[PDB]
Amino acid sequence: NKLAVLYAEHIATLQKRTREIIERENLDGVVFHSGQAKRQFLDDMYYPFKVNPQFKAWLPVIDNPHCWIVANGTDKPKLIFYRPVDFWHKNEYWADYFDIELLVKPDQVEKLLPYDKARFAYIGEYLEVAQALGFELMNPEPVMNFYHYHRAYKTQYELACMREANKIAVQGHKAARDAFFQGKSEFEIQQAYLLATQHSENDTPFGNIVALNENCAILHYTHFDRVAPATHRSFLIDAGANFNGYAADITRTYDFTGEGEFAELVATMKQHQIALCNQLAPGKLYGELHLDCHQRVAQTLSDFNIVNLSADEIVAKGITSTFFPHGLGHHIGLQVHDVGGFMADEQGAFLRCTRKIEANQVFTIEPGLYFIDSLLGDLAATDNNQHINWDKVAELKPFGGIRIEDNIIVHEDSLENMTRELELD
Amino acid sequence: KLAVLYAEHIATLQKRTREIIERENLDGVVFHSGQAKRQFLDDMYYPFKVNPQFKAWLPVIDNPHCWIVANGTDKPKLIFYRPVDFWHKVNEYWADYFDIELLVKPDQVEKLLPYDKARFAYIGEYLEVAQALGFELMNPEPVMNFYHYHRAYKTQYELACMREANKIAVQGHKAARDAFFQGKSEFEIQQAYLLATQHSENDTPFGNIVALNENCAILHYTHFDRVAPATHRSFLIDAGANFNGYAADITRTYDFTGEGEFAELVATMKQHQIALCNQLAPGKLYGELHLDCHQRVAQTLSDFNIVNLSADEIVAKGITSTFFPHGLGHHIGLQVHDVGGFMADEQGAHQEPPEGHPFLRCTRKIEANQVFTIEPGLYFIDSLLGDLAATDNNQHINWDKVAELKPFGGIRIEDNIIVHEDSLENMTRELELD
Ligand SMILES: [Mn+2]
Ligand SMILES: [Mn+2]
Ligand SMILES: [Mn+2]
Ligand SMILES: [Mn+2]
Ligand SMILES: [Mn+2]
Ligand SMILES: [Mn+2]
Ligand SMILES: [Mn+2]
Repeated sequence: NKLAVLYAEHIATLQKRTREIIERENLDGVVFHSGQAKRQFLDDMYYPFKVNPQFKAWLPVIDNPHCWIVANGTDKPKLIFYRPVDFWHKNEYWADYFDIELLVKPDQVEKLLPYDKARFAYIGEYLEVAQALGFELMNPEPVMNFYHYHRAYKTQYELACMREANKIAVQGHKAARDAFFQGKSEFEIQQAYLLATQHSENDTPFGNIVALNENCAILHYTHFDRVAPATHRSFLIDAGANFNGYAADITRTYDFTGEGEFAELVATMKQHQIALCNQLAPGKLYGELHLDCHQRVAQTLSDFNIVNLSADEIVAKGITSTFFPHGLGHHIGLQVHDVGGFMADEQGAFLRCTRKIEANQVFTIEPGLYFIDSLLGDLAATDNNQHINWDKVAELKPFGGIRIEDNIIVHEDSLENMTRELELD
Repeated sequence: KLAVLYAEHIATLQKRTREIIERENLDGVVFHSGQAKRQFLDDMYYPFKVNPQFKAWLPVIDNPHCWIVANGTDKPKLIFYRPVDFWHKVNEYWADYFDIELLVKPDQVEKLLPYDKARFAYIGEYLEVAQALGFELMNPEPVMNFYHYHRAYKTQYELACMREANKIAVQGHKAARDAFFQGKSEFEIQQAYLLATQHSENDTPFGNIVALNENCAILHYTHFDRVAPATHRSFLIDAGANFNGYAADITRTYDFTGEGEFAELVATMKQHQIALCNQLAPGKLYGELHLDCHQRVAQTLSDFNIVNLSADEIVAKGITSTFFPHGLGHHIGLQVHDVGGFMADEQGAHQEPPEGHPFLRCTRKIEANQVFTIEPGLYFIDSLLGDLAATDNNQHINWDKVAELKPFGGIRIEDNIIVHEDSLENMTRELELD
């Protein structure tokens, strides 16, 4: 197993990071709580389990509640593994790096936790549970900030997991793309994606966005239309995948016919998107790229005669935000919108990323151009009304909008666009 | 017809509300749909699950921050959440029965709620939120018990919704069955079910159980094997569907070849299952049927020579529970395991389970317009079989035959049946699911 070799280095890195912070904050150790199952109100049914990101940072156990990791960075990390033996229920490489204790029932954990928890930092969601167990330090900000800062630097093990994540997601994206050109409904396209990725809905790192025509302009679109539209014009799919707790996050936009103004508009955004990806470089502030994206959107708006102005004028008047209202992208890893994106240092001192770009960091680059009713209405109420080609806006509105998103690893002397290296056009 | 039936539904809920607020000296009742739960340290959210007490009034189950204010005399007030931000996209029959006011942001609901919330009962999950608004009565038990008791009596509207929920589920079960005989994996079978029901995973009222071979013996099996088994022997699917907040809950078990001892075992269990369905009748304690199920499971174990005893002997020695460890079934409606099933009166008193089965919680006396599941089972579970082998009943068990039947896992057959005054309506088998 190639992962096993890399994982040995991963643990050693986390141990080193753990040593530094527990010594700095004068702690005996850190306790990571995987989480618990949430029960639905007045019911005996449960929400799907979502593991604490700080927990799965150590190991690929993301489907098991009531698990505990006790670490100080010097000794082997203690893993309290939940494993019920009741009759209604029911070894790998990472197992050898932990001292594993089996937990048969949730409230039996206290006998397995350290006796004096005065200087053990509880890292988890369930503060009432932590207090009941005797923990007093819960998610200490210096500790959270330290881990979150270094989470931006992915180990070789993590990079491998994120590559496999894209690989699965790209398979889904190609299958979804094929379903679109066959005239399938949003629901059917989603089924094709889930089938190709072999993912259940709750396996996807975020709710898939599967939008046809006007629905493409809906930034937080979640629904899946069961009925295919009479006419197929555009398709926007924002979807990813999971591998070992690590996420992919990819968006592609398609014109149905492959020709016409919207088809050219998509391709223009593509060339801009690729150009923005290749601007990723160590020592460079991510905010610089976001600014350049606005320039490129303004040029696009100008070239396609959507706004009757030059690119620089569109930027100065603040018109671009009407068509591109969100951030250029974000760090990605264990979390889709990964932590540490705003941090200037370990202490912890719209756009989701402003942090200086360094090697071993992973980003998304997702420029967008949309025709959104409420935003266009606001623009029409300003003095910029005169500058807008409203006829052109009316022409492109039925196509909804455009977003193109890749996941890129930044290396010291090169860039690794995982998504496009997997040949997803 | 649904629009017509819904008028009577609202009238019924109004009258129930009038009775309970008068009895408990209340000004009204507030039903909170709930909120979206955010994942720890993240900006991703859990799927929204609506408060059952809220969707009891209306078919709005995908909307948080909604509030219903009712006293049973005036029209029920519906505070409907409907944001206008540019990230979101911005009149059915049920709308006319509510005085609707739109809520654009969740923290603006206080302006729409009653001024004096002292005698207004808050029915919701978010206590500190309600306390912050001014509410003081948090899910008062006499109010909870009263509503939950009468929740057992489904209105004509609710029955119609449950028929449709069952109609959808059966379409899935047929597609799943076909996939099984085509030799597909558990994951592929689940995909077929979701497609045929046009359900997303989070639309299903519970996590589907799609089990092949030995997995059929796992009662709380949740995984979906991506790899098809090299040998195809058995298939158990426990799966339902949603319509307007109401649930279906259906189980079927299949033998792959349709021949052999396990195939005959499934066939025998089916005839028992149908017979148990027809035992549903007004005036009977549900525990009476549970007892008969154990008798029939014992008879099956005896006839197939799995246990070398008569049916009475197997029951008396408490051996049946090794092969049939759970309850015969439950009330079903807005919730899969619906409320009120253990209540003797509307005060919340418990109808005690029959002797020998202290863990049976569906015990309430059967009446018309109540909806039940009938799910007898016969499984071969390692843990329970191990327990049996350690007892003095070890000598009575045909262990060689058990070993031959173990790779097939187990059997469960489940329908959803409406009890009427004169007849029984097996919704599942009416929809032509063998
Ligand atoms: Mn120190
Ligand atoms: Mn210090
Ligand atoms: Mn995305
Ligand atoms: Mn993204
Ligand atoms: Mn041009
Ligand atoms: Mn069931
Ligand atoms: Mn059931």
